[PDB]
Amino acid sequence: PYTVVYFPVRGRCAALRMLLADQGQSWKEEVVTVETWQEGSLKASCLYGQLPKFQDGDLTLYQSNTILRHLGRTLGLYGKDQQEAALVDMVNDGVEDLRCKYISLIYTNYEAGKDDYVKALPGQLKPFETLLSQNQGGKTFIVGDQISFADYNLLDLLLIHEVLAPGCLDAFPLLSAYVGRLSARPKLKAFLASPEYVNLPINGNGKQ
Amino acid sequence: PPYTVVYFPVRGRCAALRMLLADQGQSWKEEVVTVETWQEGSLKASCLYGQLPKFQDGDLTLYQSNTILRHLGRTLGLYGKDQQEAALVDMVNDGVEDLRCKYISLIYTNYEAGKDDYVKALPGQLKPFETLLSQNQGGKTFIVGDQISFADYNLLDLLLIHEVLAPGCLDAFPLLSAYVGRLSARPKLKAFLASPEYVNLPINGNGKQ
Ligand SMILES: N[C@@H](CCC(=O)N[C@@H](CS)C(=O)NCC(=O)O)C(=O)O
Ligand SMILES: N[C@@H](CCC(=O)N[C@@H](CS)C(=O)NCC(=O)O)C(=O)O
Ligand SMILES: O=[N+]([O-])c1ccc(SCCCCCCO)c2nonc12
Ligand SMILES: O=[N+]([O-])c1ccc(SCCCCCCO)c2nonc12
Repeated sequence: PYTVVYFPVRGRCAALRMLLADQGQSWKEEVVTVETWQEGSLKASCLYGQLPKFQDGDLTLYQSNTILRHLGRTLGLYGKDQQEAALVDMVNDGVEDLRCKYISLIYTNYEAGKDDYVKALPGQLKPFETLLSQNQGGKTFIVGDQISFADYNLLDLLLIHEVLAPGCLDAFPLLSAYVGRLSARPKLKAFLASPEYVNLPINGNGKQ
Repeated sequence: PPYTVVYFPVRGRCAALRMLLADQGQSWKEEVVTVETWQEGSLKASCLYGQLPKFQDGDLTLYQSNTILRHLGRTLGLYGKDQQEAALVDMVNDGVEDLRCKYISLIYTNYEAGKDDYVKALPGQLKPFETLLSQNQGGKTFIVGDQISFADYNLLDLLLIHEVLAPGCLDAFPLLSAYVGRLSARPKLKAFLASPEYVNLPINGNGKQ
């Protein structure tokens, strides 16, 4: 039914994989090594010359957030109504903004930039704590009282930041509890513990 | 009006959503924030991610330019005819966003030193949208399907600002060129694009374009 085409890294597929696993969906992983990519043929066929590429039957998609939104739309993980859908997008766009900064650090400026990045991190995380505080005291999900694709993306963002800056959630009780709660969902817990996840590096350059 | 746009006195990340509203004949209010007012700090501190645009739809307050686009897309029926088309609309918009981020980085962080390399790389960055047009009714309608979507307005803005940056950049892309001409000629949009409301704002906030 579903196929994920990507490099052997967590990266921009981590959240959509968590979503699929937690939702009890089956999918095929099509692994593309850097050597295979460097040949050029698959890259030339990709819409924006990049991975992930995703297949849902005869539908082929590119763009990690398009894949998330598609799964959210088709699986009912996109809020209860239009108002919640907009809030879901607002969270996801915020997650994407911080992910872009994280990626820039990892791949272009790790040694020289890490200190300033970590110093700035609390101010980058506080909006998500605020979002939780304004939704049922943070006891459920990031938007409303059902899970959305933005929860999986935010969860991944938080997990990778815990590796980059251990203790970065200690000042944020709602985010800390939210990470624990979501990570304990049975199917997700099983996936996060699986070698499929654990034995992939977070990024492609050995930095985290 | 039920809609309010809160932004700096520039086109920037509100240009597409304004084009959308104008072309759809929807009324809205502009609340202008000067750099002076912004530097005071109170509005900024109240913004979810410390940034503008801020958007109000009745008592619904939104941040994030693409969130605003998607919201208006949903509520005004500019988000495809079915679930498959909606995904394709997202795929276009995400591509537009990726290039817009590169454009913004050039404008604000590296204009003089980076422009030549950027313009050299531009055809490769525009080609995917030409490809999308070529695979949809010979490029004679919209970017996805046979009705306009929020992605059309965002793509259109992206193309317009790149024509200012790199005049003639669409000479290599007949479908994109015709597409810009066609959408820009839509009566309400044409009127808006010619109006002081649009013309008298700079594209960006630093005087570069
Ligand atoms: N906006 C894209 C970015 C994807 C991207 O940056 N792809 C990287 C891997 S995560 C890639 O394919 N790099 C190989 C290349 O550019 O040649 C998304 O969200 O999917
Ligand atoms: N991801 C945001 C980016 C918004 C953004 O970069 N805002 C700029 C203006 S376009 C800003 O508010 N800068 C002022 C500041 O950061 O203090 C969006 O798409 O709305
Ligand atoms: O999000 N990324 O920028 C990103 C994700 C995953 C990877 S894994 C390896 C991909 C292949 C290398 C790039 C093409 O020679 C990245 N390598 O460089 N940037 C990467
Ligand atoms: O998309 N942008 O990076 C962007 C948009 C609009 C503007 S307009 C002026 C905003 C005020 C900047 C704050 C100065 O203390 C930008 N100025 O710097 N980056 C800007």
